[PDB]
Amino acid sequence: PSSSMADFRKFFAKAKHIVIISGAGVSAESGVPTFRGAGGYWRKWQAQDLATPLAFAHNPSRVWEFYHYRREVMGSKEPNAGHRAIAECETRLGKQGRRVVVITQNIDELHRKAGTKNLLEIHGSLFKTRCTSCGVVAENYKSPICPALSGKGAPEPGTQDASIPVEKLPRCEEAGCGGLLRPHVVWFGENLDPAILEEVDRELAHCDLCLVVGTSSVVYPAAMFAPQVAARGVPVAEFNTETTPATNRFRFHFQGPCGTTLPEALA
Amino acid sequence: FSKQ
Ligand SMILES: [Zn+2]
Repeated sequence: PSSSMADFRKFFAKAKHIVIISGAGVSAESGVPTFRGAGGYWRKWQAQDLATPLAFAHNPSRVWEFYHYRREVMGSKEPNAGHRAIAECETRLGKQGRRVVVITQNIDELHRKAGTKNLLEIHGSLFKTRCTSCGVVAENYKSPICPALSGKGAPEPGTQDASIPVEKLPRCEEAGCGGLLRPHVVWFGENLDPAILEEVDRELAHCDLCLVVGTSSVVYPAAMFAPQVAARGVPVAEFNTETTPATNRFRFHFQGPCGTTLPEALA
Repeated sequence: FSKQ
């Protein structure tokens, strides 16, 4: 793909409806641990182990300890230059009658923290719960989410499992349910929410410019979105630290940390 | 479609 920031800016000047697809690179640039890279472990596990239906059916306490840790660490994490440029872009363009939507695979809500309003969280959120009995989804920001998790979740190898009985894990407060809650996070092997996918498809069908930022383009179906925008003729620009399997499918590729190249692109 |  082309490397010309000058040509990208010419499309941006005239774009009325911009889709920005963001991946784990945006989050890593805030120091958010995602436990996906080689070497990135919580105790003896990675996300490929614990962000799974298997892990929750086998040891829901361990899964909750992992997500509790991840919730607690967010107190120390802030949006980075890429989040801020993306949020400011949406605000500035919205005054002009131009739409910016963020479709994120990240679950840490840093886009919302930076001020993004038009946000589709395709893999859910660390700060939502889903009831495994009634299916109700709820926002939840309480530290700790339940009393038994107080002080739990430490990441050091050799830390003992909390082995919290299921009744002391987070429970549904819907009158008459009390089922076991799980994080409202899409796990590996699970289907994304069709309603969210419908909203994604609407934005992809109407946008006139698409950016793919900070993602390896190896997790599906997300890695397919920006490929299908290119089919209607719409330009796609990739901002990532390295080429990906999907790089050659795009009009532009800008190498570098997201927080370095995005502010220039969206100014 | 499912998450890879
Ligand atoms: Zn329930």
